[PDB]
Amino acid sequence: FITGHYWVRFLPC
Amino acid sequence: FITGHYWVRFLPC
Amino acid sequence: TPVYVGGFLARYDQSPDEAELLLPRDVVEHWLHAVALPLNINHDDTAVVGHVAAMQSVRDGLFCLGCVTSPRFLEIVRRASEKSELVSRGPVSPLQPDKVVEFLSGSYAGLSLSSRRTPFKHVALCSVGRRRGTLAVYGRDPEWVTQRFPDLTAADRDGLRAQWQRCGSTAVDASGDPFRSDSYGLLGNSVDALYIRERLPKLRYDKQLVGVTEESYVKA
Amino acid sequence: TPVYVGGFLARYDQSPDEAELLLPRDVVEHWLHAVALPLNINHDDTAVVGHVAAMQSVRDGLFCLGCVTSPRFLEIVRRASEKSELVSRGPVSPLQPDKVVEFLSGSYAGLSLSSRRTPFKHVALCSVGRRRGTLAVYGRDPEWVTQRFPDLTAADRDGLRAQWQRCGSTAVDASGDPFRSDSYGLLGNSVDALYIRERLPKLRYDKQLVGVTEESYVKA
Repeated sequence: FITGHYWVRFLPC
Repeated sequence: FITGHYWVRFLPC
Repeated sequence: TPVYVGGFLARYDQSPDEAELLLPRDVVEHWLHAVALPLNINHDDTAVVGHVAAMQSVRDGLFCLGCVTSPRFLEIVRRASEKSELVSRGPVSPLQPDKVVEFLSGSYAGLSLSSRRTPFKHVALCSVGRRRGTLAVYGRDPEWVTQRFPDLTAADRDGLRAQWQRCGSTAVDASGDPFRSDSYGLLGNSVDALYIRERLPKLRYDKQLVGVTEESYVKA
Repeated sequence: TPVYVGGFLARYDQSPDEAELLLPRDVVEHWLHAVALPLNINHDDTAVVGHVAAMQSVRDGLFCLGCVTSPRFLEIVRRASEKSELVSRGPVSPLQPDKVVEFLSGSYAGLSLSSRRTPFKHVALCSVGRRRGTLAVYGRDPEWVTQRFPDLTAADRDGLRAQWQRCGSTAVDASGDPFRSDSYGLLGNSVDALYIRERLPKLRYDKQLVGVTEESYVKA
């Protein structure tokens, strides 16, 4: 996953 | 009292 | 009371620096065709504060309307709100002081989607979004927060209204509290927010772009 | 362990916009002639985290070296530090990760004196000082934090060392914990820190001025 965040950018999938 | 703060500027004396 | 939150998760008229953050109208709309996303704080699985009540692809972007329900979270916000010098100063005329809404407005001013590349995972409240135009607008009335955004058509609002007015399962006769974090976490999150370079111009940029200049609780 | 904090409370080579914040060498030095000041968080009487261990009028300003002692406060900082993405990224080579020091370094980057116009009341840790040059430098060793500031002479350091090495009352055989606040307060304080316009250039300004460019935990 891609986020629109500054710190938590990617996210496991 | 005068502080070097942005939010709490004056202080009772 | 719960608190409602409105804002864009992406904007069609904004081109991100990081090309990975592209999210066009074709892609967003096909994804909305393909049971309600969680609302968390800074993408922490343990910081779910509610759910996305509505999603609508409008002229300018993917707009959403989340609902902040957690008693555990809203109680943290309540206790913290009474210890903010910003919250003490109040909101613009003619709005009533609302310490809870004002604190969230200040603290979690941004929206951040978590998506693929099912395609949408969840939405995070955060200090600022990395995609521009993603200002979070809080308030008690969902009809009211949706009315903060002047460029939404009445066609757009109807589609949104449909979703947040739709009755959930009549089966369970309670409202669960998803929040599995604490004030220590929210405190931990706060440092990071301080180190996002030029947060306030980014927020100012978002504000005028989406025309939130119309009485609001927005602190930027 | 306690954490030590060094930095200027005022600077003689800096002229404030607000003229009320003037604090010249004549005045500072006469005041130091006229039992140890409390260290609090954002000037909250209930957020005393320790005491000012030393004060020295040096070439460029009023320098002080405070001591953060509170187990209740340092325990809040500990739990919060394990929930910061900034703290997770670490410090510059060759320093050891120190989650507690790093969090304070990020969160309370400024110093703020509370003074008249006895003349000094207390010192507050805060996100940024309103007087420029007031960068807070944290660390475990007080000899080490004092060495972060390269323009302090060995004459200056001796005067400082004298004060923090001086033994307190031999009478009470415990160390009291002054902290009478909570993480909710510290969370409440955090919003305000977000709304100080251009905090990070102010902090960058302070850093190079006082020459903290020499391995440090400073996050700005």
